[PDB]
Amino acid sequence: NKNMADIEAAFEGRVGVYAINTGSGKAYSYRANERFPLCSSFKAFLAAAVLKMDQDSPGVLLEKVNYHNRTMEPHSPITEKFQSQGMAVGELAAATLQYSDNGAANLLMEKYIKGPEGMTQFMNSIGDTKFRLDRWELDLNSAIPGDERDTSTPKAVAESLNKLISNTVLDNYHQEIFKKWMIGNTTGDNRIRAAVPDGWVVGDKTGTCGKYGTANDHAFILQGNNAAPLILSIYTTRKGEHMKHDDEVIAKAARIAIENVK
Ligand SMILES: *C(=O)N1C[C@H](NOS(=O)(=O)O)CC[C@H]1C(N)=O
Repeated sequence: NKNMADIEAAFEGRVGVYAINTGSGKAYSYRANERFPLCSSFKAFLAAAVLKMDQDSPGVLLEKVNYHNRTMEPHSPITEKFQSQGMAVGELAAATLQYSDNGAANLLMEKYIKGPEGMTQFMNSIGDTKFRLDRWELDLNSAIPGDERDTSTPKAVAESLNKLISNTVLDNYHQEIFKKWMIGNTTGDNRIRAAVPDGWVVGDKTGTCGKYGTANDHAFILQGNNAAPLILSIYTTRKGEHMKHDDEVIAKAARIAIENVK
């Protein structure tokens, strides 16, 4: 528990961590360039791609999407609620990020982003050449060791998140929406957020494949007093198909990474 190698050994699996202090440049890396399953964590970038489409076509966020005749994907807490009358594109983006909504992700990749291929192209176009999304929900969650489908690296995820808040892709209006969505994420209280002092503000997106004990979290962290953000990216997976994940391992890794870049 005092260092990342000991956390990983006791977890019995693979832990990948990249953190950077965007003010000082201090970074921390542990298997930062190895591949891990994305699970739900791509959904933050999907929401950002929808924001960019609206940036490039003002009004997209208010277009309405109807899906009355759909069999809703498991883990669709918002889209199942609104099925009777549809949802605005911007609320689908908010739902897929803040609630990890699976229906919202597939709907947006069916009608706006051009499938998993289009998701990958968006990431590629901002300079992320590690990210690949290959399949739809929920098959993208298989998390098979050695399978590079639907994977990225901890460092690539961190760097892409930084790009999305550092004026390289989204204008300041759309960046602010993206950052408010991340800060309002509902699913991360037991991961990176569990490692930060009260008073710091965290915007994060989690992922939990349900296979191979695979779970992750990436975030920007605002210490306050106008400090530049910390970026943290933490991915884990294990060898056995039905092994369970462990939130506390991610939180322990977060404490180490924060200590080394703060
Ligand atoms: C994403 O990985 N998922 C969607 C949903 N949210 O859990 S999450 O916040 O950790 O991402 C349920 C688990 C998982 C899935 N089975 O799709």
